[PDB]
Amino acid sequence: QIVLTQSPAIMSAFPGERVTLTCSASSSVRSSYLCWYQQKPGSSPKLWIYSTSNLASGVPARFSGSGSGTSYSLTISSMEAEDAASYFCHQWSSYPRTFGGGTKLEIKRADAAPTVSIFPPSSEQLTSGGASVVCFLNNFYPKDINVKWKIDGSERQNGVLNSWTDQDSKDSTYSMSSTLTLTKDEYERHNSYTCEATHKTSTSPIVKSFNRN
Amino acid sequence: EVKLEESGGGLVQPGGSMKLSCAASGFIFSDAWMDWVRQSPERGLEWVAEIRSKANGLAPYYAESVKGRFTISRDDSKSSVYLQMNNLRSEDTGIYYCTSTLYYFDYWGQGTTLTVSSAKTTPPSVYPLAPNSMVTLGCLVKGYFPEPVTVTWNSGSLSSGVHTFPAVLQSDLYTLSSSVTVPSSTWPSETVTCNVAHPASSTKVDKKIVPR
Repeated sequence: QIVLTQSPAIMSAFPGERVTLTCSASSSVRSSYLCWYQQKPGSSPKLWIYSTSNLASGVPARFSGSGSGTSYSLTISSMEAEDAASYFCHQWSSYPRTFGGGTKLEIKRADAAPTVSIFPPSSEQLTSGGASVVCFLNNFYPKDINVKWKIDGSERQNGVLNSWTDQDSKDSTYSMSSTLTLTKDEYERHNSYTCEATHKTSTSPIVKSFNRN
Repeated sequence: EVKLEESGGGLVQPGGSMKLSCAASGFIFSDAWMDWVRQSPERGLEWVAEIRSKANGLAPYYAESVKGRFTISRDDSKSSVYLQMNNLRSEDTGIYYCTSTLYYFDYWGQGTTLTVSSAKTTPPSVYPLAPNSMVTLGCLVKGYFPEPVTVTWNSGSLSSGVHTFPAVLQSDLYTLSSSVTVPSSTWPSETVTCNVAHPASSTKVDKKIVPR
């Protein structure tokens, strides 16, 4: 099988910057059967460039493709916000058809502090003997961020589940959700519940708390 | 427009069988090559199977890992393509896209999720998350299996300021959350409701967010 390698897997770029993504084959691939797909999370991959250099319908003119034999590349002339996505190269010159690992393309923007919101357990979940405290850390940049939970001042790390969104296409920010799950008994045994976020935008953490009283 | 409706996904125990169907519309089905592609977090994008048009052999082609287990077929009279899968493995878990190719142009469906596991299907519990020019509300979708669930707000008309987070698996149960940010004059003045669909359990739950 022809194996395609897209290195690096992740790449950051400035607005207006000329970006280039590479795709390397282990053997020769006919240029007619080398294509590129774009994918944004929660949506299917879309044909972006076909036969090495031909833009699909809807793709803006700042995109281009190039290469031959064993080395191909996709190039964006002026990076824009809507261009932040995953890009896969694909070959069907020799079967089986194979994809590259893909390259995550992220755009840079002015640092932004997270909007933090904390939510106590709902009465419905309590009726079932569980208690989840939720913390949303929305619309921040860069993606590097830390969150920690405190129960009555004591740091907690068990029962914590985190989840991160990919870069937003309109404002280029990131978001995060943290859920601390306890038993109803454990939850009723304490008072202060705290979610604090450490981000590159402040020396002191952003703190959101609530008391069961 | 081109439309490819996939079905047949869901939960299956290891070693079992399942058939995926894809009903096509919006183009001359007999002219197009029909393919199945798979996507998973661990294995990435994988071409699974292909069947060409009658004009050039009607020849099927398969990926190495699925040879002898997967069977691809097409019914031009029904504009449908099918993928029969026998003796399924954990590695077969993923999102399966039906695609169609005419000339160099190709089209992908939204996909259907196939999960190979011995765990049991369980419906989600939907909990409201209620608490200054903006206010943030949310829904916690906990304890469901398998993937996926779909989340909208006010039946899709409230799309701005929404963050639906990827699911997290623990103890064979998935949990995700969704947040929405609205002007403070609009809530609780106007209603805010999250809609959670879990097709594997044939469940849909609407939760109106009301203050505490």
